[PDB]
Amino acid sequence: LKKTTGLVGLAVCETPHERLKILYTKILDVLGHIPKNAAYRKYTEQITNEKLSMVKAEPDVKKLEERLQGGQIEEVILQAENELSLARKMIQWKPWEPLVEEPPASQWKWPI
Amino acid sequence: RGEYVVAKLDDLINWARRSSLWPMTFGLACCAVEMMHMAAPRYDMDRFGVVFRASPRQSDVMIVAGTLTNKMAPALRKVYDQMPEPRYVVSMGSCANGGGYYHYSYSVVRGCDRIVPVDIYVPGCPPTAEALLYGILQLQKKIKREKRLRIWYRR
Amino acid sequence: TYKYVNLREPSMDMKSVTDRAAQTLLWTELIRGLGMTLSYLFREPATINYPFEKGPLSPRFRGEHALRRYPSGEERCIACKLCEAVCPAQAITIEAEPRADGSRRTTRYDIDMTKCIYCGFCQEACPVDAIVEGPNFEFSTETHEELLYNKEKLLNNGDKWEAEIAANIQADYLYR
Amino acid sequence: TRPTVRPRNDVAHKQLSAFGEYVAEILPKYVQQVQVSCFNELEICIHPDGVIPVLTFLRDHSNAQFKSLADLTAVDIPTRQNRFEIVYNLLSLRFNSRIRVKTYTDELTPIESSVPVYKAANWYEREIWDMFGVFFANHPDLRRILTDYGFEGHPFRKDFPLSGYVELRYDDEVKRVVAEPVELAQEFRKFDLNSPWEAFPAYRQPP
Amino acid sequence: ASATRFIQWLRNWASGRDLQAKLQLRYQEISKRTQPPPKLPVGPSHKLSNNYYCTRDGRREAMPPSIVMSSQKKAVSPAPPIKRWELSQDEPYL
Amino acid sequence: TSVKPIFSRDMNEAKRRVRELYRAWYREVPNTVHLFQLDISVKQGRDKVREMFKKNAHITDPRVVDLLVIKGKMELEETIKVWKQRTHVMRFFHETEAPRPKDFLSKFYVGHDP
Amino acid sequence: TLEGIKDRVLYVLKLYDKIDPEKLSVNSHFMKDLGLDSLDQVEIIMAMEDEFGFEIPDIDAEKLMCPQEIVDYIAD
Amino acid sequence: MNLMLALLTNFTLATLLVIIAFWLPQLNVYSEKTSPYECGFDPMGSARLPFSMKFFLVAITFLLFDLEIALLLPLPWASQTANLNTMLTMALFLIILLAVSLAYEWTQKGLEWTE
Ligand SMILES: CCCCCCCCCCCCCCCCCC(=O)OC[C@H](COP(=O)([O-])OCC[N+](C)(C)C)OC(=O)CCCCCCCCCCCCCCCCC
Ligand SMILES: CCCCCCCCCCCCCCCCCC(=O)OC[C@H](COP(=O)(O)OCCN)OC(=O)CCCCCCCCCCCCCCCCC
Ligand SMILES: CCCCCCCCCCCCO[C@@H]1O[C@H](CO)[C@@H](O[C@H]2O[C@H](CO)[C@@H](O)[C@H](O)[C@H]2O)[C@H](O)[C@H]1O
Ligand SMILES: CCCCCCCCCCCCO[C@@H]1O[C@H](CO)[C@@H](O[C@H]2O[C@H](CO)[C@@H](O)[C@H](O)[C@H]2O)[C@H](O)[C@H]1O
Ligand code: SF4
Ligand code: SF4
Ligand code: SF4
Repeated sequence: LKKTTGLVGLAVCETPHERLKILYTKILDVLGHIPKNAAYRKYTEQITNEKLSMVKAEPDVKKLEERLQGGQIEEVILQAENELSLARKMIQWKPWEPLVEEPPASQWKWPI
Repeated sequence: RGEYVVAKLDDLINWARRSSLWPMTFGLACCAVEMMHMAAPRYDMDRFGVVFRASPRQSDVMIVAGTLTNKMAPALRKVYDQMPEPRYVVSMGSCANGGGYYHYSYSVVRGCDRIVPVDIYVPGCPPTAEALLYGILQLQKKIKREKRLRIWYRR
Repeated sequence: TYKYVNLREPSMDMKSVTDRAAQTLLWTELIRGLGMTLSYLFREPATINYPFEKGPLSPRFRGEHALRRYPSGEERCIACKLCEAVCPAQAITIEAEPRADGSRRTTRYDIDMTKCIYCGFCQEACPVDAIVEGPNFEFSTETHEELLYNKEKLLNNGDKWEAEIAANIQADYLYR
Repeated sequence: TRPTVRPRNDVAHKQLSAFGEYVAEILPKYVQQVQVSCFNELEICIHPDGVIPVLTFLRDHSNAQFKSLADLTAVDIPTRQNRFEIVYNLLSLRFNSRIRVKTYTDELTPIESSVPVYKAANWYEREIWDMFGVFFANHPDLRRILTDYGFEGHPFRKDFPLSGYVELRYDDEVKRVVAEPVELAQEFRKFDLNSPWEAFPAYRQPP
Repeated sequence: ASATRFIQWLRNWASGRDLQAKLQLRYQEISKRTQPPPKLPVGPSHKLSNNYYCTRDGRREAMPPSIVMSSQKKAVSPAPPIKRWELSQDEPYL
Repeated sequence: TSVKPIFSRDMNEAKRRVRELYRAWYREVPNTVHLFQLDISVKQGRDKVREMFKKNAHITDPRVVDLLVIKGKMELEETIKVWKQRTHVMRFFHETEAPRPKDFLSKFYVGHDP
Repeated sequence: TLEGIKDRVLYVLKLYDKIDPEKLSVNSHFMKDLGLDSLDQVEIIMAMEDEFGFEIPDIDAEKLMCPQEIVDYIAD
Repeated sequence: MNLMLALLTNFTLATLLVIIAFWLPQLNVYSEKTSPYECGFDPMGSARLPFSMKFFLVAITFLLFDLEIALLLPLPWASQTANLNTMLTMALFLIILLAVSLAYEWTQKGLEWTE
């Protein structure tokens, strides 16, 4: 087991495989309440399932870290927690809805 | 003779004051880096009797080493007022001399001599450490010329 | 590649533990630091004896400004105002008119030395090597007004310093 | 490889374009324009209502991870009815990438404070308020940061004069530093530099 | 350089280093303050032919930004994930 | 004409914020004079506060009123915490500036400014 | 102590110099009769908070426009 | 006498130096010069406001420990006693109880400053 993650304040996780399975499964559950055709759901389910596949099929932490390309396994756990927090927030924002308002005529024209 | 005595007494106090100049630990911007290089071993301002002291109550000279902004102006005037007399101001660098590169800014004082009286103006941006040392030695020779007791005698 | 600056595990063999106990109780690493300052006490100091000795400089040094002449004595400046246009500080002020012999010459050429940032752009911009920054850095004054140079002051600087300025330009003009 | 010409990195341009429409697909409620410059910088132009949703998504989404707010600034363009353009420059360490998010506002319209997303944004928003007068809603502590105490105006606006309106000096009668209308011994000399000949045909605007 | 032998020994011992091999005061190993004149090279555009400016004009190749989307399939990231750094083989631990 | 509010939804709500700010300034003047050791009286300080509120009496835009109140609160905070110095407090009284008469003739004699 | 409040309140309105005591009555409206404006009224309300030593919210304060209506208010 | 003469001379010499220091130099007193110092800006609040003491418990312990040394300083004289068995036992006893009290205050976190 790792003695240290190397990043100050990031504690080493004793059970990273199970923790990742909990988090990705939670992320998928939250996406279920997002509309099917929302691009956030389709993309996040796709990339979330890839990580869940890699955790299930790879028992060694170091070999799993190489597959995930997310840094330390504790870094990957934190990213999963961040994605789960974003998915909940997305439900109230509903950014899949059409553009709230067009900008004025020359709002983005440069040079003036 | 009274004149001979006050002439010699002027030399003593003038010698003591210029031989023991303590600048206030006061720096503002880039010019303070060259001021740091005057204290550094190559020039060793300490060897002339020039020693930094933090407290204005224990300072004889204010070296305005850098830009004076409007927000800073009341503070600079405050610590100048809090220096016991006699006290001297050396203006270092274009910013302190007259605004320099920021002369036309809305936030800069166009010369520290709008705020305090200035004894010596050291030109440059920044003046070399040697140029500042030349300015300090110029201040010393100004103090050497003072005639306080001679003028008092003829009052 | 990276390296760790502080990720090492002290050994726990009795000799190493005692070595550290002696360090803690006998102040061995503090005594060691005293040795370093002692060695400096007996090193020759780096101080130079200003003003009898001077810090080294190079021909490119940017100091007090000066207006130069041709060997005949005619002014090099022909009032093109390139130095005035480039000056980052707007330190230069120029007026010009046809001279009594028709020459294109300045009637005003001021440098506010309290505005100037001693950047040397003016001498880069000058097409005739008229305005230069000379090697003088010992010209601090007792009044602000003494640092507002007009054309007479700048020409006097050129006449005062031309011997050094010409030699400094000779050493460096092939890098320009 | 012409020696004096900056080389083109086409791989980055393709990668940033792909991610550009990736963000537009996911946040259509807010994204108004996406562009990639010829030196491979991706800019996302959004409606101001989407400052928190867009920034939160870029920080938190697993395919973005823009964890660092490199810079937050404003630009004043007086000819626009929304004269202030607010610019977020973000950095992604995971993907070694940068992205710029831009929105807009006017003198009287507040922008949501993004401190809840990036704690770095605290002082950047104080600077924008100080120098441009843009108000940020729900800022924990919004006040001047750069200008003098009691300073009036927002200096970085294009119509604020370079030398301001007041200057300082010490007045012996009142024994304090005073502020008075600005007079310059030498007025700043305005230079008209632009050549009357077009330089870059590629950027010509239609007549 | 002018220190006596005993003084050199004393300060060598005190510091634990041989201080005479790397003195911090400069003597004669520094360059002469007068040098021969240079003869600097020219650049790649110094030619008399095949040198039309329009073929070497970087500014006129700059283009307005490509509009990807305006308001007038696999997930992607801005770039591939960053490769993990390797430990130094010069000196991994300080 | 549909715009995002700052705080107040209408001038009636805005005027409430103004009154609360006026109370805060009115209460603070005695503290400012005492703490800063000013040589003006509390009446002068409160008259000046009234003068500053009066110059903006003609505003009818709730968003503009809200921004004036926000700045008023910031100015008050600078004073209460002695971030301002005596020079900053006294700048409201323009003590060192000579009167500029407003009659046509007086301007005519002195220069070209209208 | 209703009877005494009509004296306390009128005691304050007399100190506030802008008021003319001859023109002042327990029913004189601050705006129309006494020639005051919103900020003067606000200042009056602050003086009342001192004598009776309690806070009068703005929602409450704005309704008090005559010396009488304050007395009715203090009673509660 | 010698002692009182020596003390009087020292403190008179110091007093004369202060008298010269105040009456010899030229003075120029005004309000800003004599204002309290705080790095250029006016102080916020009186310097007489309470200043919390985070080592208050060590300070009280100092009183108790400072009296122990009054009990110990006679030890050089007590060592001249013929009854050295009792004296050595009571000397060691007193110092140990001082050490025990120190160890108690240490283990109970009395020597850590309040945060
Ligand atoms: C370890 C202790 C060290 C002690 C060191 C003692 C210092 C030894 C050197 C003494 C030099 C002589 C003193 C001159 C310095 C005076 C300060 C000064 O600059 O004033 C300028 C002033 C200048 O005054 P002024 O009239 O020209 O102008 C000032 C007024 N305005 C501001 C309007 C311009 O000189 C004097 O006023 C008088 C000078 C007299 C010099 C003779 C001094 C006599 C000493 C007796 C003083 C009476 C009090 C008794 C003190 C104890 C006596 C020893
Ligand atoms: C026959 C039986 C015999 C029985 C008796 C035997 C007794 C002898 C054996 C006992 C041990 C002997 C040494 C005791 C000396 C005191 C040691 C000591 O107190 O050092 C510890 C102290 C704390 O060090 P620290 O690492 O910070 O903390 C420890 C972990 N808590 O460390 C420090 O004090 C740091 C001090 C910092 C300030 C130092 C500044 C000066 C350093 C240079 C001084 C050189 C000494 C010169 C002395 C001159 C004497 C005239
Ligand atoms: C928290 C409570 C802690 C209490 C700790 C008490 C510790 C006391 C330890 C014993 C100290 C004295 O120890 C005792 O000293 C006496 C004399 O000094 C010694 O006595 C010895 O010297 C004396 C004379 O000097 C002779 O009379 C005697 O014949 C000889 O044996 C004892 O041999 C020794 O046992
Ligand atoms: C007869 C006199 C000589 C005998 C020594 C008498 C003094 C004894 C001192 C106390 C001894 C035991 O009491 C003390 O308890 C605390 C627990 O908080 C320990 O203290 C602990 O935290 C402090 C602060 O970080 C540090 O000292 C140390 O890192 C750690 O050990 C001490 O290591 C231990 O010494
Ligand atoms: S004068 Fe030049 S070096 Fe000195 S503070 Fe100003 S800009 Fe910096
Ligand atoms: S050195 Fe620079 S700032 Fe000074 S006059 Fe020349 S161009 Fe202007
Ligand atoms: S650039 Fe040279 S020639 Fe032209 S105005 Fe300046 S000094 Fe004169």
